[PDB]
Amino acid sequence: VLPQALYLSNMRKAVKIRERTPEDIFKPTNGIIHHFKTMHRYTLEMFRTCQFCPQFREIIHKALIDRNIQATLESQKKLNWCREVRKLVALKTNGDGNCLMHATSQYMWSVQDTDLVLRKALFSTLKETDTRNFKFRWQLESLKSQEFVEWNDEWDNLIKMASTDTPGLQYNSLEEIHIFVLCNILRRPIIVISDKMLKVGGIYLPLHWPAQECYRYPIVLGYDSHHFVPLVTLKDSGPEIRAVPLVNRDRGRFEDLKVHFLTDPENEMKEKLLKEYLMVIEIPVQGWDHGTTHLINAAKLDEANLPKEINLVDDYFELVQHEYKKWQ
Amino acid sequence: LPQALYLSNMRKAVKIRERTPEDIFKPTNGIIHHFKTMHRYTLEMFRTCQFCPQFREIIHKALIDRNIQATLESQKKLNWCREVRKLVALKTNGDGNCLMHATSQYMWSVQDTDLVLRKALFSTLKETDTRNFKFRWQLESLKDTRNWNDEWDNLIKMASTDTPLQYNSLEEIHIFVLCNILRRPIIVISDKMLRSLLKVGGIYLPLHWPAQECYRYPIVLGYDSHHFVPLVTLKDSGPEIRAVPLVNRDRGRFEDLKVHFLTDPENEMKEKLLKEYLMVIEIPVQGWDHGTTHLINAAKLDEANLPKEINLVDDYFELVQHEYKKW
Ligand SMILES: [Cl-]
Ligand SMILES: [Cl-]
Ligand SMILES: [Cl-]
Repeated sequence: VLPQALYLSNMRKAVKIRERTPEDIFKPTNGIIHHFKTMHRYTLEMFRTCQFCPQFREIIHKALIDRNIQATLESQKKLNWCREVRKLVALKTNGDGNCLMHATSQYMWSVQDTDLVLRKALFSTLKETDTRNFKFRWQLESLKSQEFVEWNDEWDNLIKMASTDTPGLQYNSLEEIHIFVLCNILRRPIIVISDKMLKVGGIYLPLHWPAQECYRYPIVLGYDSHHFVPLVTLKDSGPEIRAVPLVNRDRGRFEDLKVHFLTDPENEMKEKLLKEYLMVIEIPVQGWDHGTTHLINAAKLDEANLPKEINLVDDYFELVQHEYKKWQ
Repeated sequence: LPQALYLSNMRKAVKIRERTPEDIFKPTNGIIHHFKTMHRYTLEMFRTCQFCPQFREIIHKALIDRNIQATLESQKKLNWCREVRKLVALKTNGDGNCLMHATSQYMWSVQDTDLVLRKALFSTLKETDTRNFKFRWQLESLKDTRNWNDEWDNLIKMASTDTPLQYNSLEEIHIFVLCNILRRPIIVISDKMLRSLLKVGGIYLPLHWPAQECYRYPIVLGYDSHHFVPLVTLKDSGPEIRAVPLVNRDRGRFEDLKVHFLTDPENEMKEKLLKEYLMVIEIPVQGWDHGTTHLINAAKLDEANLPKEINLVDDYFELVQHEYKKW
């Protein structure tokens, strides 16, 4: 009786949201990258389910939450490992090959990229524009691997992969460089939480923009088994800190998340860049010695600001509230 | 495109439903409870001739009960008048509450899935004096040994939300009480054997109110294979007019739709009574006994008035447009 999926909650409002997104894209004449004027500043949060009763939560969780990927990322200690910060939850995402965009769109707007607006914007940048600095940063990162098994064509195909052409799934899968291009279209950092953190895990900064022109709260995604999902903040979950840690525990120490595609001079000042493009806070967490506390960096996460008029989750919630009363 | 109408805006459906029980007025002097404002709303369906057949097909599988539409048209019971706007049958859940689902959709574009209408029928039957309803029903029953009290008790029991199909099926007297709860006539177009070779079909008037206190456009339902659906008017330009005939063809003559549960004096002045509660017009039709045309009575049907704010069909339409432009 609930909606089997989120979008089913108000199919009309979804269409409207989607229809607003192309119009918010500004397309510079002079080669500066096309970018969103306003909508990149939106953030969705998930509503609390604990005040409901078990058979009801199940309905909701089955309907909304990717429980397989949540359990995977949690058991490998990459997701929600830190007791001090608010819980993040994975939302179901279509796994058609366009899931990088479906998850990113959902994180901001509560809809997936089914009209291909984000997908087309990515391809657009990598074909209609020249992309010299992108290719360079990609070469630099590729050559960091201590070994090369014996690449003239590799860049051209990466551009082809971003196309909406059919490959296997409906769309070609995307890779790290596409995430970095995407964060520059959004003027917003993307942080990807995964097991290897094919190395998609880590931090993507909109370096083709001065931080002054960017939104300083990240989009947070989860990645496992070739699949992206958004990892959204669970609402009213104080007193825990609204932030995502910029390190993980690894073999008894804290290890920094990878920052992708930096030049040598940028890499030398990685901490300074992180502090410009995110809101970095230094928080205490328990040590391996129960008698020690450690300070680590974390980045503030945004508060829910997606208005009702364009929020499928609020409508989902009222559906839930109307239904719960019938169950009580 | 969504597979059913309500999947088009689940949030709005709930809003609509949440308004209904608050619109009911419960009197303390014994007068039946009834709707204050929402009984006046009427839904119209949008046209799909502006689309290509493959698309038409998807809209029609989603919205239209084509089985019942085809059955009633093939008997010349539905859409047989050349002068008049087409009516279309919408899909309705067949769970034993379909009388209420179809009535609710006709006015409000949502089904009775909170049981508001069903509960209001059972409430009137169980918790007020129903002496007049019973008397009228006895007269219709008589027009083997009968036990009136046992049978009346059973009809009240059928109205409940008790599982017996998820719910008990309802019959004529329930439609009669319902139209008095809505203060609005209900006209049922039903499947019926050819006279040459049923009883639910006909006109139910809110005779427990003066006509001046009732809405004077009817609710129109179809009935076949024990199932009710709303028959809503199709939006259109001119020149054809919005109406529903009040008689059926019967070979070379016409047969008046049954007017249910009348007392004998009322039945004597039936045409007068129909003109009080409905807007009765005369429409010329081609004759089947000799004679180019004959005038038959028909009732005017309402224009669409269900504001967008509470219209799932508008939202459905806007989805059709978006999804269409893409192809
Ligand atoms: Cl911790
Ligand atoms: Cl450890
Ligand atoms: Cl320690």
